[PDB]
Amino acid sequence: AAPILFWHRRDLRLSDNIGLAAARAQSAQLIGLFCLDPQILQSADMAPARVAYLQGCLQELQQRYQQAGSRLLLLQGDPQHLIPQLAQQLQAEAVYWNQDIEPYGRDRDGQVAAALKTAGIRAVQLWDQLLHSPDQILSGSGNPYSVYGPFWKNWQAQPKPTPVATPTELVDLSPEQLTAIAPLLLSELPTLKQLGFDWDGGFPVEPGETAAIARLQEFCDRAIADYDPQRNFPAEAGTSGLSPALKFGAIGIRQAWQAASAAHALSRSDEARNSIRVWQQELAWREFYQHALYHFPSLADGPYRSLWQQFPWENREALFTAWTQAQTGYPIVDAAMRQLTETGWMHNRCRMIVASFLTKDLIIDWRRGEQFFMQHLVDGDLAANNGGWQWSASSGMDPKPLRIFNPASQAKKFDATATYIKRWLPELRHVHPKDLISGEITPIERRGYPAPIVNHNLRQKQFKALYNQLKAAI
Ligand SMILES: Cc1cc2nc3c(=O)[nH]c(=O)nc-3n(C[C@H](O)[C@H](O)[C@H](O)COP(=O)(O)OP(=O)(O)OC[C@H]3O[C@@H](n4cnc5c(N)ncnc54)[C@H](O)[C@@H]3O)c2cc1C
Repeated sequence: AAPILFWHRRDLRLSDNIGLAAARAQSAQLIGLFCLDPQILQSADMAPARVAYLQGCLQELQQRYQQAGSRLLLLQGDPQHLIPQLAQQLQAEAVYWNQDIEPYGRDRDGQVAAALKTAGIRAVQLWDQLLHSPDQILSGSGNPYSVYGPFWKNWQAQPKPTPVATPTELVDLSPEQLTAIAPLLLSELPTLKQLGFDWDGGFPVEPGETAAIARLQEFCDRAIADYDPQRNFPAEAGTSGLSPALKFGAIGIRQAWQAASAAHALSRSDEARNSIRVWQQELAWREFYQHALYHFPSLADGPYRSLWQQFPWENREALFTAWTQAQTGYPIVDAAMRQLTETGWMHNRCRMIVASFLTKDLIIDWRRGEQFFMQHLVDGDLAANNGGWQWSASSGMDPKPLRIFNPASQAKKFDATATYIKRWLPELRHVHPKDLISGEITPIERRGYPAPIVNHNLRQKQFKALYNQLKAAI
């Protein structure tokens, strides 16, 4: 026969899926597939929490396809070899999938497509994870943006796309077809343990399309109205917690935008309106960094701006280790690192703090931090993670004047009552917020909690000194 294969990667859902919808308009014999790629799964940068969330998403996706009328095929191996082989064995009319913005995915995709073209099989690659593709947002000179402001002004004025239809009444494969591909398939979805992973720390939102959609709806129904200023406080549960759903596509970007937009139209309060616009802004920042990675792939290599490619990083392994183990002695920093390692998620204000701390205070090549975050974030995303770490030094996009966060000031400003500190550092619940914020704790009252591993003021001067010496040397 002539079925169409849809290749899932970061769009683990049946609803509001550009590529899937386009494929369904071409054939009802729509068969989904997912390939466990060893280069990604065996990577030292793979987070256990991310594999757990992913596996949970795949489980639901299997059901969705089954309920739709067909199935989700599962494979394990090199994509450019297995996908074309599968398509050929199935004499596929075509293979569809949504475009990636990352170096690895785009290179791989080019290879799969070329392999398919050689086999004489059509490959269709459409944009789905962004409201606007990188090629849609360009300046008057037709160039990409490296500064947020102007990018936002353009992006904001562009007509927003709406959710596409969920495919239905699919036609499943026949025994003869199933026999032709048997050797390429896994008999069942491997469990987290079978893959060699273990995770018991939970998630910001339960895995799956259904849970993602429920969270989006619940958030936009209430919490979003207070997004600003509730977003600034780690102690408050003021954010959506949809990050992993967006990274793995458990939710469609158009559904997200439409939900927020409908909430803004329904709201009759200026403050709420503003809160919702602010949340929408976050989605814009998301596209700013994704577009940036797309347009400037070298960003993924580390410090982008020339000066920073030459920064004299101290790199004291011991300080890094202390940082990864939440033993820095800075309460606000340790409480954040603990939440990360224990739950695979961290409040953005906290990520900004620990990143600033690692880069500015500990003076460690921020790539070590970027890597550590990727090894633990359930939402670990190259574009966003790299953007965040380039940000800790203004070494990439949207650069700002040299600046160093003061842990105490941030803590006092965003966790004034030390509620968040106490929450993740229970062995310090007896200490007074006053001291947890200043980071100056008396030994006895400190119990086993380590003392600050560095003197902020001395580190601050050291960093500025190196910066200036280099700035001058250049
Ligand atoms: C050093 C550091 C590393 C980071 N690592 C990642 C990462 O690997 N993956 C990840 O998706 N985000 C990352 N962020 C951005 C950010 O902290 C999160 O997206 C956020 O914590 C997600 O929580 P939420 O879903 O409740 O966000 P909400 O506030 O509800 O925002 C909604 C959505 O907007 C997007 N978003 C929000 N903040 C930004 C931003 N600053 N940059 C890019 N997208 C944004 C996310 O997709 C998010 O789910 C990083 C930030 C820093 C400073």
